[PDB]
Amino acid sequence: GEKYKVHNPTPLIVGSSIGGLLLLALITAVLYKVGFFKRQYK
Repeated sequence: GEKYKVHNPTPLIVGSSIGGLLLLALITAVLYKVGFFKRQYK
């Protein structure tokens, strides 16, 4: 609509945005397992 001609990609931002949740959730789970979030020193 507006100078929305950046094309406010529906495919790239929505598709990319998911990748953020892709990487984030996956990384967080790995860290938990290795006990990283188990935070040392108890």
